[PDB]
Amino acid sequence: MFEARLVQGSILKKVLEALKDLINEACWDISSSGVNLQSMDSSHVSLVQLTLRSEGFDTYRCDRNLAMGVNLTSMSKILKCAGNEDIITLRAEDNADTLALVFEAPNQEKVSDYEMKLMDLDVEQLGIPEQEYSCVVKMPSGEFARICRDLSHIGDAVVISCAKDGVKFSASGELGNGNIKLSQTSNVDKEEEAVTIEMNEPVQLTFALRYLNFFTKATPLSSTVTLSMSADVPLVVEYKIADMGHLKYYLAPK
Amino acid sequence: FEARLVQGSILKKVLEALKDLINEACWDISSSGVNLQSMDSSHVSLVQLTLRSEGFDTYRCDRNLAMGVNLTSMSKILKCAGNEDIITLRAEDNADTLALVFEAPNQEKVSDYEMKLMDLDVEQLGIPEQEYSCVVKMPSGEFARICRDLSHIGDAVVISCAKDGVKFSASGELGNGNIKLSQTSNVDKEEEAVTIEMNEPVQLTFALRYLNFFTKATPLSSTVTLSMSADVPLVVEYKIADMGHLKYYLAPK
Amino acid sequence: FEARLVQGSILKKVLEALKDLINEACWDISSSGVNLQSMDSSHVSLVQLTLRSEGFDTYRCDRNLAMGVNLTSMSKILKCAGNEDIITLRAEDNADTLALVFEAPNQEKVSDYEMKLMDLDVEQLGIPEQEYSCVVKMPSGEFARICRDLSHIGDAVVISCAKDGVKFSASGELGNGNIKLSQTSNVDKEEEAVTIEMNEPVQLTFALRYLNFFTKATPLSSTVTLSMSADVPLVVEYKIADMGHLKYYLAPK
Amino acid sequence: GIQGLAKLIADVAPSAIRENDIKSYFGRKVAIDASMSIYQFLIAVRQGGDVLQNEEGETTSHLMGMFYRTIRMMENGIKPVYVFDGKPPQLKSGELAKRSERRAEAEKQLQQAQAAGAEQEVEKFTKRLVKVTKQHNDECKHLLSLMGIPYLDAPSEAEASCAALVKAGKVYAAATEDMDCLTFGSPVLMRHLTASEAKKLPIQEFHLSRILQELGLNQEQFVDLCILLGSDYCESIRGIGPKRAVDLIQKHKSIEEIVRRLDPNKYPVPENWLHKEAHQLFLEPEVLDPESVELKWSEPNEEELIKFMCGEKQFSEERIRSGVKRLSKSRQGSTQGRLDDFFKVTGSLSS
DNA sequence: TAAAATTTTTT
DNA sequence: AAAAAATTTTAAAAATTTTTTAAAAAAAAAA
DNA sequence: TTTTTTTTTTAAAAAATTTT
Repeated sequence: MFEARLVQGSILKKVLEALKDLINEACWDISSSGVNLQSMDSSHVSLVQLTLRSEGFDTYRCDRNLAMGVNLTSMSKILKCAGNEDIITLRAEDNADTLALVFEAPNQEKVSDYEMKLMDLDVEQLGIPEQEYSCVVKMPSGEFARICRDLSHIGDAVVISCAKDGVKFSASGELGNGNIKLSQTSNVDKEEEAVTIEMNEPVQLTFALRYLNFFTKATPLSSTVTLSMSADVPLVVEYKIADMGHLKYYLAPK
Repeated sequence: FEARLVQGSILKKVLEALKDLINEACWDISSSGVNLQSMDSSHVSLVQLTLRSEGFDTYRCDRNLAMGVNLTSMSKILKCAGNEDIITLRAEDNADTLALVFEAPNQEKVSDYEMKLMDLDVEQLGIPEQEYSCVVKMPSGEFARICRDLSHIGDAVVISCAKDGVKFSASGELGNGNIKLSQTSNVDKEEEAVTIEMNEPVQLTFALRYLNFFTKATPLSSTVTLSMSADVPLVVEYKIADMGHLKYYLAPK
Repeated sequence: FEARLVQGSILKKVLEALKDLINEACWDISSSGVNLQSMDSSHVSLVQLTLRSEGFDTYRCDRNLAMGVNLTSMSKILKCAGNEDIITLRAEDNADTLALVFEAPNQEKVSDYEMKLMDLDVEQLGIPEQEYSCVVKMPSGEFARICRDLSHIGDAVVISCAKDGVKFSASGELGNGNIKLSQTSNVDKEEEAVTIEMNEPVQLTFALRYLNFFTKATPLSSTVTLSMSADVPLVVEYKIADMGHLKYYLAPK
Repeated sequence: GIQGLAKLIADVAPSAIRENDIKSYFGRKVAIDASMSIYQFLIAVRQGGDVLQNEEGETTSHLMGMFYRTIRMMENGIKPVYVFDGKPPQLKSGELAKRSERRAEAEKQLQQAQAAGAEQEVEKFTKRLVKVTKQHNDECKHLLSLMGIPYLDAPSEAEASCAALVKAGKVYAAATEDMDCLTFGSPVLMRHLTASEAKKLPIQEFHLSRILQELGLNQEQFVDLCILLGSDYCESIRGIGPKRAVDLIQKHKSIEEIVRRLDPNKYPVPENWLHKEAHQLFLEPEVLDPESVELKWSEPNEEELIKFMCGEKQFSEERIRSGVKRLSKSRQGSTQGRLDDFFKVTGSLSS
């Protein structure tokens, strides 16, 4: 009854590699308009918004709205089976408590049908209302990965004393201090290496950095991170898949 | 005894293959070639390694001599060799050591080694060779991939073979995983040469820990000669190119 | 103190070398250049470091000032930088914190880092400029390979030198290792040239954990200047091509 | 020993206290004041208050602790000799009398500590009731006779024989957490030689040559200073601690000149004070001959080790066998040369 | 047998 | 007012298994 | 042709519990 064929199965491999570390269980809210994932993490700090729309998949159809309970370390261990050029055919049924997966190599003649064991769990819906964020930072994704992975060695907290001329990641700890300042790059002519800065008021927020290290495993999905935050609303770390949707993480400040 | 190779990666990959599975075994170095018929330390699988003297560039083993070698230790001394070396084996009849000379191909880093042997008595007379039902020749890294991700699912592979292809079925607490291959002839292409010569179908269960131990041999050959029959131990044959063959036997459940 | 570096990967490789042997040392920073000369925690090995003023992009130093630096903390701060990164080590008047920026060469990511540091008390040994008897040059990756292979067998290397051959002997419970190295006559390159200044044959025994700690400096150069004589500690000199040297001293067994 | 010698050395001569790591000693034969380690190891080994009581009813905590410490000494290359206390003098026995009445006051506090039923108070006062006997000392002597770690018994005090062992040059350093070995005459002391926390706790190496070169003192004026800092045989005068005793040594340079040219009303001399006897005890103690007994280190036999520590106390087998095996592998290796033997010190920057 | 904490005098 | 004390209180452990992070290192895939 | 991550397989701490 549910069918989702995707030709770029590395996107789903990267999504479950991103969400395998902080999500133990989640509800895969599958509707007719696309694939959603309403999940608040295991330690109950960070909220994850994964949206995969209908136009990203090749063959996508749903009978009803599906919300099945998935152990995502089990789904990560069953999405480690696939290849990078491997296509992925999701499947599910009505009366069966089993999510099916079919991996097919296009240049070969190999098919690997995989079934999953689901469980019953309470469905959480925390709809974050959207607004024009006061701090929109469109920065390279590997640079944000570099910033989180090298500020992890200093302290558990990070402050982002951003400005309209450029963003400034700063952290303080018992080892020392560190201040990464990024100028707003315009003479690159690439729109992927440029740190695009759009604001109306500069802000400065104390953030947990182990959670940003858990956030930055989604870096092979996109070459750009859309950092969106404001004074009190949590930081949106948006990973724009180029033709499928967005993966948003939310981080409450310290 | 003097066995001189020309591709040191072959013997280095044989010792990296047999390091995790066998601790100690008897290298029955005969006049025909270097042979190792071994049985598992967990006493489940069986290894019959044959290295004929055609692939050795110099073979001077006059006496039929066999010694017991720690495979972890000798894999460490083969890890002291480079990725591409010239390995000259050396031993004496009175001396209880196996000398190793890894002549590097720049002809400067001639690295002599010596190694103490731990001799033991292992029964090398019960050998299972008979006619098999279905033989499956299919690429080695693909078999390593199938055994590696079915080890993620569970600890049992159910290999069902037919004429149109071979099916690797696994089940566990995580779920049900069926990897179905297809018979492709694949002329002038050895990247996906999945050939199945099937006579009798069979459906039987194994243990994927020993399949992972078997598929750590995969940098030796580009193909795996899978072979099984009805209530017969499965054979994983790693055909080294004109140098020998490494055969892994696994008794099923 | 302000020392702009033309590429900061050199001093990043210096901190990757020093993070495994020294936890606490002081930097003898003068107007003639950055020096470090400190012993081991196990008090076996000394690391002489020299970086003259002629390799930095700019160098100002008003006073011969030394700060006590946690090498693990400065190694974690030097892990923050890239490989084409430009580093200015900054320390002003009464610097409680040593300041670094890592200016990326596209002028896009300027990353300021100040490092809090402690007061130390490190004994500095007065070393002479001894005319060393057997001075052995070799490739650096070859020497790191030799020490890493011989550390599998035993804890002690026996570095023996003939009139034209260098004999890295080692022994242990695994066996007896013997890596022999001749002198080049047909290669005649800069990286790969095993040349020996020859005075008298030496035969000394060194520990291999400290030589494995020494060969974490192998991406700095392609030159290990093994200078040694009879009952005199071994110089392991990673000569950086523009910026001084990194002399590792090792008292023999 | 002395209430505040190490604070005085840290306030006066910070270069005298070296912070050498535990991995720095290979050929250093090390004198260990043994009974201090036996008391220290009978403090901390506790299962909520009861130490290691086996089926017979006698404690074995100091045996197993000194065992695993000794395997840590050979595994780190430190070559220890364990020297036990002898017959203490009468000036020390006044201090043992005040320790005995302190233990009796701890027992009188222990009465309502066990009447209240608090577990922490009864284990704290049982830690204060730790006292070695003759049979525990003989058990430790027999245990060091097993692994071949050499044993010495001083007639008066082990700290004096440790300091004279350093003075004779037979061992490298004395290693004890009291400061009496600097009073008894050792040029080098190793305070806080413990078998754990190598990164957290450096060894406070007290060099008495640096102390005498920083204070401008000879050995005997340092003995009168250590008398004035409140030793176990002689008290302080009246409220004289570190700085006033430093002021009296730096002016008078003799304890006789101190007791004559001080005021009879300002800091008066206590009655029945025996500074000459404690000075003669520090300079010339009853010390056994260091050349009479050799410092040997032999490989032990494993069967007697298993028969003792698994026969007469019924402990584990695999941990003891692995500790003896790594002791034997650490002892059979060749010696490692130290780099300061080949290169002399030109000084220290000290940041 | 050690260190520090808190109140106490000396200057 | 700092300095310099003398009272009072506290504390003394080594290590395998087991459990999580940091980390080399050959082995994946990169420019 | 050595790197960057990636994955892997040991290893560092860091604790509660023991080593009877």
